Amino acid sequence: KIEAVIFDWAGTTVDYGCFAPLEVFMEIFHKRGVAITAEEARKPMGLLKIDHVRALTEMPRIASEWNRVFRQLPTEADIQEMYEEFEEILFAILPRYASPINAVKEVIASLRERGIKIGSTTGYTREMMDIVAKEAALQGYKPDFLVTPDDVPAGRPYPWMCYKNAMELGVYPMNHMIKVGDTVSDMKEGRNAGMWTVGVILGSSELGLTEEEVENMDSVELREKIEVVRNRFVENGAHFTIETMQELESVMEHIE
Amino acid sequence: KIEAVIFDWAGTTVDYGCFAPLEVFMEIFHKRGVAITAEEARKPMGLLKIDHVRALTEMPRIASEWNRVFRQLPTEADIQEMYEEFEEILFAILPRYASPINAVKEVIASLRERGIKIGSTTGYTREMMDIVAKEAALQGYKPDFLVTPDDVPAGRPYPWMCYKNAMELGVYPMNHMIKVGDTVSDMKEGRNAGMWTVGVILGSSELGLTEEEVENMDSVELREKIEVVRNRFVENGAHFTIETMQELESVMEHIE
Ligand SMILES: [Mg+2]
Ligand SMILES: [Mg+2]
Repeated sequence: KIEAVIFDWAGTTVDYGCFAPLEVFMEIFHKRGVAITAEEARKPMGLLKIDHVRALTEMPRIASEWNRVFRQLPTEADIQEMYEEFEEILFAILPRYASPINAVKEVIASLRERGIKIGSTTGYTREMMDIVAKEAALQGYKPDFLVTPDDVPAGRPYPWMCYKNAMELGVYPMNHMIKVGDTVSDMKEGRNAGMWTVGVILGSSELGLTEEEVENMDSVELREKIEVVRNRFVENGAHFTIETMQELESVMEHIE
Repeated sequence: KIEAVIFDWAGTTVDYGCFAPLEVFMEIFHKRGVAITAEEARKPMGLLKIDHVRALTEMPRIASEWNRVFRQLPTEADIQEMYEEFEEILFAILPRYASPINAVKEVIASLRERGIKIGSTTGYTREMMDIVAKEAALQGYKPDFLVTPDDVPAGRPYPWMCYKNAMELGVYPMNHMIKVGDTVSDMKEGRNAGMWTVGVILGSSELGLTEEEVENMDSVELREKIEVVRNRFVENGAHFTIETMQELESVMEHIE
């Protein structure tokens, strides 16, 4: 079994902690006087950027807090406007948060050795990826194929992007594919796609941590946190959790 | 739970017995003083209309009468000339075979009442499906979505055409979908698609009869004749087999 692996981008292979979009989601909302936590603004991470914005205006607190200031819930105009602001800020600093996360490369290197194809589903737009891919390639990492919510009719909770990878790589049986990701969104996407869903933790968005505070964080603590991210993935569709790409192969191994 | 049903065209919903092509081939060869029969025409089943002429070209008996005529043996030219003097003849007589099979119209309505999105895949090229379809619609039959080998890379044996219906009808698990067909290769497409596969028999193709050797074929013979088709099916990978489109809902029911 297993003829192909499909990787999330920002959080699984590139951008540790998935930080590019973070402050921005918070920024646009703060200019309106709403203010949300780095937590909420990271719940629906995985979705098509605009959907991600739309989801933020829909959470009760946010959606309520909003009403308390404008005396009415958020309009398309608003969100549509908020996205336009997001679109240019994120677009400007997007080049930085783009270097591959410490580990992957060797793993892909290994995976391609046993003749395994590498696909790639993502939350960024086509216009965005153009960027993230060039530099990500320049730093070594060029999956065999890339899909975006533009290529298909719908965002990410749907398998749609995955199908296009399978169609492109040329692997028939949906259950001959591993889906590695770092968010709740991916879990579903993998399960809905009918694939083996693996979910990395350290570097993920879930855990949501950099380094000078993971590699410089108190044992228990961190272990206690990994343990919180691990459950979320499992209790959200996920057949296996991992603490990093090094442990991936072994999972494939066990899928026998 | 069964959410969608991908129906095949010729043999399943239109052209009872699938005779559209059978006549064209017998026709193109007739011209070139090379008489071929209904079985030794049917015999090289499925394949790409082009590579079919190719097959028929290698039928010992055909390659022998051919050489008796032109004193050579078919060439890359002849094949082309043939697959070309094929399409035009098809386009010209194809509407006579886009008449919905007695049964199917009345059944689609019933799935429709249950909220089951209707899809379909095929072998006929877009150039042809457009014709066949247009007539079919004009006669009360029109699936929610259509797909031709052209809509995707590789042809039929692969799951690509189902992955695209699913994507368009909007149904998640491939296994919340039933694929109904009238051929061996039709079963493969479903299994590979990873969806419950069903085979319809009296609509021929694998059977090869018409209403005058079915509607009037002797009992002990028709049956002895049916069982063989039912077996070829079960062998090539179908989960179920129904003598008619009617049972289809009893099966969807059994599957639940
Ligand atoms: Mg991520
Ligand atoms: Mg057929």
